[PDB]
Amino acid sequence: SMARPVSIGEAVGIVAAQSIGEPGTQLTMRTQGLPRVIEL
Amino acid sequence: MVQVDGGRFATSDLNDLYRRLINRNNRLKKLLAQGAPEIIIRNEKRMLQEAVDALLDNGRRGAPVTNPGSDRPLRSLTDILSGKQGRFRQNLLGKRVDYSGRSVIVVGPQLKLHQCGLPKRMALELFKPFLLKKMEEKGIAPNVKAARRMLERQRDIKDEVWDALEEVIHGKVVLLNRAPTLHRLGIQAFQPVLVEGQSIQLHPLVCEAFNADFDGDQMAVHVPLSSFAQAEARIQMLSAHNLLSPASGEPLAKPSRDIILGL
Amino acid sequence: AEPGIDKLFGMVDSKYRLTVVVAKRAQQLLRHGFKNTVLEPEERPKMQTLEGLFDDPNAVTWAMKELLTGRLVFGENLVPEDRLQKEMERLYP
Amino acid sequence: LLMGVTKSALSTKSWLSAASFQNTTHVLTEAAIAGKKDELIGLKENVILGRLIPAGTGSDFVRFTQVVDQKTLKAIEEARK
Amino acid sequence: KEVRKVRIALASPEKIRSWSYGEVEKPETINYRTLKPERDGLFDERIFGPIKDYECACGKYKRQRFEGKVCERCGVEVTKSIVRRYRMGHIELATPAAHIWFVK
Amino acid sequence: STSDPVRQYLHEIGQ
Amino acid sequence: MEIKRFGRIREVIPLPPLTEIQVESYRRALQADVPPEKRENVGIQAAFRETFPIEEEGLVLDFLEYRLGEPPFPQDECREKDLTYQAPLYARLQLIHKDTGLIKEDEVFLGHIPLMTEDGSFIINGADRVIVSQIHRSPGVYFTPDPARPGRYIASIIPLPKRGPWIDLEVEPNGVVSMKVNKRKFPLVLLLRVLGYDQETLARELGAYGELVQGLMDESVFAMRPEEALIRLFTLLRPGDPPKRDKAVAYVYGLIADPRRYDLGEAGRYKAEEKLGIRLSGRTLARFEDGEFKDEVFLPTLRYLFALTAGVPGHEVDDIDHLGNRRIRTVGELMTDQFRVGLARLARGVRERMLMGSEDSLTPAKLVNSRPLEAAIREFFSRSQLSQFKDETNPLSSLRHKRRISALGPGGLTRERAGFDVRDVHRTHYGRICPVETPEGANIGLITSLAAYARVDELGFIRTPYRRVVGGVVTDEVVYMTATEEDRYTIAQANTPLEGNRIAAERVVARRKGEPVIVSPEEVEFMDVSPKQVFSVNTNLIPFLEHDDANRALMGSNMQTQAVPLIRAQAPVVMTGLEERVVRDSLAALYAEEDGEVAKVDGNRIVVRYEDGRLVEYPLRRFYRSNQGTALDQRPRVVVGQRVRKGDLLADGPASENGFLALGQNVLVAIMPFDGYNFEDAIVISEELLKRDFYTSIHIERYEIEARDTKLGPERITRDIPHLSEAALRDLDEEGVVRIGAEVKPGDILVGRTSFKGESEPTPEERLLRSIFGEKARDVKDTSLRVPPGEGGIVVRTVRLRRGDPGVELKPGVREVVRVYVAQKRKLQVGDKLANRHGNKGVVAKILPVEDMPHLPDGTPVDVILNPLGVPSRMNLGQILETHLGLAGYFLGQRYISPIFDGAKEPEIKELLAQAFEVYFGKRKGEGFGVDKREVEVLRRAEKLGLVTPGKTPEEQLKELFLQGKVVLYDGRTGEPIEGPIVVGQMFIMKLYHMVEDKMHARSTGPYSLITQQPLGGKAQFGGQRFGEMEVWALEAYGAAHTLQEMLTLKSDDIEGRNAAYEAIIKGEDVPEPSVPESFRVLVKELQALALDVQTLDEKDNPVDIFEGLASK
Amino acid sequence: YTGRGLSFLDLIQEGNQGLIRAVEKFEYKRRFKFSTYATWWIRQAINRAIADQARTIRIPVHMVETINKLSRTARQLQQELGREPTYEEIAEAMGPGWDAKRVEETLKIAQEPVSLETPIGDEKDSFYGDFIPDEHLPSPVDAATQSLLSEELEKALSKLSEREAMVLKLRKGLIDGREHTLEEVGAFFGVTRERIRQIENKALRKLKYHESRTRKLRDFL
DNA sequence: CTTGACAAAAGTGTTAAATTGTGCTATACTGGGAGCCGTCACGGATGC
DNA sequence: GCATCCGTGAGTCGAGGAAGCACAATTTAACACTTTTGTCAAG
Ligand SMILES: [Mg+2]
Ligand SMILES: [Zn+2]
Repeated sequence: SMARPVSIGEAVGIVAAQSIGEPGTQLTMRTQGLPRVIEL
Repeated sequence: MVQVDGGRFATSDLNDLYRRLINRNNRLKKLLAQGAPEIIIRNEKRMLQEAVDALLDNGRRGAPVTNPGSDRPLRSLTDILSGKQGRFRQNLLGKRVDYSGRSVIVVGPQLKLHQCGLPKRMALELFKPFLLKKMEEKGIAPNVKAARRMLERQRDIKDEVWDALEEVIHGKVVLLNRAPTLHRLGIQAFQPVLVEGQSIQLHPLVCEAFNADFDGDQMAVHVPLSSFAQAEARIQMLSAHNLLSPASGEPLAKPSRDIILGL
Repeated sequence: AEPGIDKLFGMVDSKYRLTVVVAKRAQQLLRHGFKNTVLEPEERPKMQTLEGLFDDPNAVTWAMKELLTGRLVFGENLVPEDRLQKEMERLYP
Repeated sequence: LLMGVTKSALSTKSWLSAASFQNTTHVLTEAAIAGKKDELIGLKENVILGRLIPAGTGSDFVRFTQVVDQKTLKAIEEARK
Repeated sequence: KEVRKVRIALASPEKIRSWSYGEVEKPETINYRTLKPERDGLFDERIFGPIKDYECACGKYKRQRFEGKVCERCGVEVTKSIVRRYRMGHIELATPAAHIWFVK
Repeated sequence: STSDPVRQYLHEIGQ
Repeated sequence: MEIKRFGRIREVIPLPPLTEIQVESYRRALQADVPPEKRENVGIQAAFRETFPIEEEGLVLDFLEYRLGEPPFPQDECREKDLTYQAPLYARLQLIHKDTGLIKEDEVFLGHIPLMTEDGSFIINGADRVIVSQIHRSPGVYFTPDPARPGRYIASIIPLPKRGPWIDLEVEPNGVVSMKVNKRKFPLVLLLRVLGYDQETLARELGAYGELVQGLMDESVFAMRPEEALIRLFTLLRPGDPPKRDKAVAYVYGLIADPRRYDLGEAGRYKAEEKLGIRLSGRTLARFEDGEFKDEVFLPTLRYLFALTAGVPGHEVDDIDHLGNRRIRTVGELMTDQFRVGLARLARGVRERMLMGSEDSLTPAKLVNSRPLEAAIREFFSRSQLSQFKDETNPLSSLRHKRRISALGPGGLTRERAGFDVRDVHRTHYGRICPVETPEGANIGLITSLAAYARVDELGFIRTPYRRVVGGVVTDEVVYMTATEEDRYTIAQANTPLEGNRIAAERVVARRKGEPVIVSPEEVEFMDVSPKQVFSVNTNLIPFLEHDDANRALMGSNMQTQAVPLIRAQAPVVMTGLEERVVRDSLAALYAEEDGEVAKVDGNRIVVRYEDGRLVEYPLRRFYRSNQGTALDQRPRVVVGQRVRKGDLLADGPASENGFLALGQNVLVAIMPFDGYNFEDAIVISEELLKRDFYTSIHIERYEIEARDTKLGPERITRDIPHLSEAALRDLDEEGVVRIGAEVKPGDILVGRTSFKGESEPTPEERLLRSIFGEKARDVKDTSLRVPPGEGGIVVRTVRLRRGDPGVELKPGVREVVRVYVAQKRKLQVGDKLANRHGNKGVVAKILPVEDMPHLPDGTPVDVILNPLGVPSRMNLGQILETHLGLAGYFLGQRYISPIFDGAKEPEIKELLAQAFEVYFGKRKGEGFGVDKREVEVLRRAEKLGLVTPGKTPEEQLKELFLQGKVVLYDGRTGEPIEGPIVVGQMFIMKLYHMVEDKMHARSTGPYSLITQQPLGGKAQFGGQRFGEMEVWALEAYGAAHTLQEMLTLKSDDIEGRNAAYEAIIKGEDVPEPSVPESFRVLVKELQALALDVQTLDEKDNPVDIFEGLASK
Repeated sequence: YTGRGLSFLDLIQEGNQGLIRAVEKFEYKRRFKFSTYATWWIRQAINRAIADQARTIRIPVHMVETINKLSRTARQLQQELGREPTYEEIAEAMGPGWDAKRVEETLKIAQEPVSLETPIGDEKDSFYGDFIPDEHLPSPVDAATQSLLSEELEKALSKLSEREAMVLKLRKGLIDGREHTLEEVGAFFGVTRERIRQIENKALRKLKYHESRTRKLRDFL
């Protein structure tokens, strides 16, 4: 978000979860799409 | 077991579950004092065990205990703590908060990236404790209690109350929130601009981060109170400070539909 | 954006240390009625009122401006907390 | 060993964070029998107790920073040395 | 001191009795006519505390001066009514009953 | 019936 | 303003009564007007005949007839007094002593049956309600393929809901056929042997298929007697009960043979005979007669299952979502089911009352306790999921609500247990269920609308009309047929060209079992009546629907139900033709019964002198508040002495203009970006709309307050409120209620009420204060009703109900109730939501002055500016086509009717635009004006954009633009033209029910919850905003630890923290540090209530008391 | 007896207690069979159990009998008038000592409490408890005005003498929390009852003069 | 500051209603009643 | 290995708020009286 080395004390775990799950609704659902991600 | 505004009594399901266990416990003591046959005692002990089970976890073993006259299961201790409506997820991981508002959002094209349009009547209620102090500081009201009476009636509000409100919010920011909050950009801090009307004005460049459009959407408003909360919001959560995406590092506040078309 | 936010972010190793410094300085300014400011009379933040220009009441605004000047010292274990408050009370009753 | 996100979260060392996820009866029953003690390491446990989360401005790395001006600093150093 | 850890463990019958301020012996909640808590019931003031601050059931003590006192006429402690959110009773079972969590 | 308290009681009194 | 109509399709039949699904179903159930002897065995008559006679086995209670009386109060009184509009139900019953042979008959009052109003709704406790029709699986015998094992099928026998168990017939891998009932499986041979079936019979009947019969010929039980088999079966079905023949037979008879417990239904019995090719005597799986069990449907069901497995040509599996297998339960059937349920409870008490107490001296009145019957009826109309608060925002809203079909409700699916199959559009939906009108969200596909021409038949199956085609010529004979019957024919399309009545096209587009095909005129057997029958009433109101993507048409039809009535509502410039019938069928307007003359016209009533001479006076509903708060009033449209024919309009209802549905205004629209105020669906409007009162609506709010009897004393409604000045009591009358006609703002008193203060010693500080000022404390306090924040208006009505009033059934302890009605006239403002019929919706973001709006060269400013960027992604081009026809209509002064899929086309729209240009530009030429310099600059750009032909004159090029729907538009701020021609036209836009006035809410502090002490939720409760889990994550991701801690403790449930925080702020100090939240303390006590020792420790593991020592003994 | 508030097994155990009582009192000399005499005790035990355990708020047995009789009378009148009887009709049918007011009070007595967990709406995510405010604990606004008043009263009491302030604070319960009397106040100070009354009155007059000259304490009233 | 009348202002003590708790009915009666029913994922545990 | 069973899980804000009587035992109410308390004028 700042294009600079991460600062100590950042909750990178929460950021990672929100980054992965935010585009979750854009994955096709109709082994592929969101079901593939969930299984992995 | 509370008395409602109409005089009627409302009680929780735990009282009914406690009464059943107490009634069965007392009856078992009477049967034991009478020297009742083993068949009767076994039935009473089996009922006492079931009554304890329903109190702790209703419906886990056997048919759920329901209040006579209805088929809705009684809410036991386990139901209170578990589930999406339990204590954890409903009352501990999230809460309802004071100093919060809500309204419809419209687009403010004249705003700066760090500004939002906050209705005056929303800001009057949101910043009421601060406004009362400023009203007393000025000659508008003699004390905080007199100032609060002035604001209770709409026709009692003078034109200097709006000048005082403009001073209260100077430099402060508010949090704008849109559900669902998919990522941390679903909450951003803006410096409010008191506006006439009843809808919140949102800067065009932040609509993509909020996933907001202007077809009827609504946002919530939150007021950080202390200096720490105001410092964090102004430094870390300010919209003008979060321009890149935390997920990919690409710009997230950038030209959009009409801006792209004109350029 | 906040004025001089880029410079402020460059003065600390962690962006959250800047918030702690700003938030603590703002509390100091409020607790002493802005009489302990390191800002000169012509540097004090101002707000435009109907009567006229008055000192900014926002202490977080004051702290950010003071931090940019470079006249403030921040760090860990600079002085004992109890002694710091005692001295600041004496200097600015 | 490889396990999914659901099983990895439920087998965490903090019962407060696991009990607030799912399988509350199972999490609480095993924690109580073992007498588990929660050290309040992650974010969910501190949120439940209303404590300052150990991240951001609440992290120990930046939480104890002090700010002081030149005049007071010289007085303290001068008034002591 | 500051809370740094939270521990969870089984409660023995001895510990459960140490928590309780009295045994709930009747299934009565309140009086249908006067609407006051019933003695020995699930809302007893002699167990869970007064319904209003510094005021016993019999109305003989009505000020904080008699703080930490127990009325001899009614047996209700003269203290804050907020203790009614924290004070627990107990039911003494005629026979033991298993905890369903450790069974099912 | 082990699951049904009523059926279990009736069986016992029928003995 | 002349109306021009488009289209070639000639509709042979008109739309059926739009509410007949409600009105006709309830008539059949009640049969209130049919003579008792002529009543058929349907409705509640069948319920009476099924439960009676009630025999003790020797007193017999017999039912002879029933009757319904006149309702105690009229519909208007029920609404005012919070009553239910119902009729008393009496049953004429006779008690017969089998021993003596003596008959006593008397009429017993059974209770009250709610009455359906003329429009098809109910008044329950003073509120209008609608019973939504339910779609469910039809009863019958079904054959589906086994998914686990390919090539194997399962036979399912399904009765009416809650009228018997589901039966499963399967061929196990061992070859033994297993029958599953109530989750218990057993061999069908045992039941088959119970029904008196021999080894030889099964060989003769089911032995011609292969080895399957060999799997059903186990002689271990065939030699067993039917009595022993029944005992053997009874042991399997219920293990443990003492096996006894009387108990064994009673269990089997009550399971598959008791008509009072198993009900295959009239539809299920019809479906079974159609599929199995048999004739069922009754509606039960088997008959018990002559002391023996007789098979009815088990053998025929097994025969089909075997032949289906064997592979005979004429047997096939069933599609369970096929609309010939799914039926509709209407209000009449849903009510009758609850009538039968409660009537069975009434019989149960009768049996348990006729075996105890004065056996000889018993009468029907003494035996019958109708409370169970009334309770079942009131429960259905009050707490049923299908009994819903009526939607009456406008006339269309209520019409749509009565034609809705719900798959949910008691006896239906679950909102989270429904798969894609139940939510999909089935091929049999064509002409029966609208494919577009459905709720987008979690209920998509679970709530649907009846198609316009569809009608539900006697058995509950939707049918649609088709035109009979014989020898290639379409006849006017219309046939209503179900999906099962429709599958047998080749059905052509309504747009098939006809030369009179003969199909002219050599190639005809048709359907065969839903599959489109191309056939010859001689292969066509039926024809569609019209394209309207494929869509619902809402969807049929969208012009140019074939040009709109279905995803937006779903929005377009749903938003028409949310439009608010306007004081200056207008019918759309472009209409589809259904606007008049919607108003006619909603019963909101007033029409002449027959030819006559208007005798008196007034704002309150109309008197008409009919030809027969009788005078009829029609009161007009004036400023009536609907369920949604919108004002509904009828405005007379006739003058004294005017002659009216039968069916002529007498007065418009809400949202109608001369009998046409008028859900909005017709405004001049420019499609262009405007300075970012059009951004992302936002709309820019002119101030001229507000000046002439377009989009102005009337809304009414009702406030109620009660004076109750209390232990401390009775609450009083009075003008003498303590500690109040004369300013705050200025508008209250002597009675203590606000005067009618006063304007009330937030914080104003509506009704003055004082309640006796509870006996409590005051605090010493307040006790000194009183001593200092010498004021004695009063015994009563202010508890009056005030205007909530953000509300107010004009007091139009006050209603006062007092105990003992005729028809006023107040709750015990309530002395009286006061209701105040406050009306307010709402103008369009920023944040209000506007929409058109094509799914384009947005909120007003900017209101411009008239001199800032873009204007035509003649000086006409546009009214609304719409962003073109909303069209390309949505693909709803019907709004562009509507705008083009609106531009032509604007200058020609005419309106248009273009039916969906048969209406205005671009060639016809362009010929209208050519005429409109002559009036639009020819007027200028006569006035003495040529071509503007600014138009010449635009025409130069246009030819570079390829919009106009080079080398033509400016007038010809201006006409070329006009035929494209584009004009040269000037900017009101600069006076310079927009650099490109703009699409300007006339569009019909609606003001929706979503208003920012009702949604803006703010709170600092207020009410808190009981247990958790957290703020309440909801604007009505003055509650705070929910800061859920996902919001907490966002603060955690930001690193805002202190911001997060405040919302968790200081602002939600830190009781000491929030008290100190408020005091600190009003003193000018910074908020203090938070403490432990009260929610965590509640959790600890709840974990202790589970016998768990939860202890908070310190760094050294020593206990830390978070209860302040208040719980440490 | 099912469907009247007690479950089937609860009715059986209560009946068993009557059966135990019947064996204690049954007399075989009378030649009556056991069931004829036992059926009285079994029914009596079950009925008394319903009257004592069927309601969350227990109503005495005699009051339960009155409620049952009133329901019977209304039901009979309702089936005879073809409508719901009014309290006047019910009171007339009940007999002497009954009026419309008593019929209404008895019906108000017989109202069972509603559950705090009853769902509202089609989706079960809202309950009655979510709409009931807590009115016991003081609100943040109420707490602040109490503390603001204490501060102002403390300042106003500063203008008084050293002993005059103590007298008012003792008599009005501003020190120990409970009001003291003239004699008790005199006991602390050793003055007679009459003098304490006059000195307090003068101080109260003093404070009244100060308030009039400032008007900084009238808003709190 | 007392010093004696005074008058409510309150409390103590019986008494009788009014309310509440409890025992008792003697022909013979002897094992309940309501679901019924369209989802799909996973572990994890047992029947072996 | 393997089916079959049970148990747990399935987005977020908002808006919708039916004995009857007898009798004994206990409690509540209404007197009665004395005993403080609060004023008074003095003195
Ligand atoms: Mg939107
Ligand atoms: Zn007491």
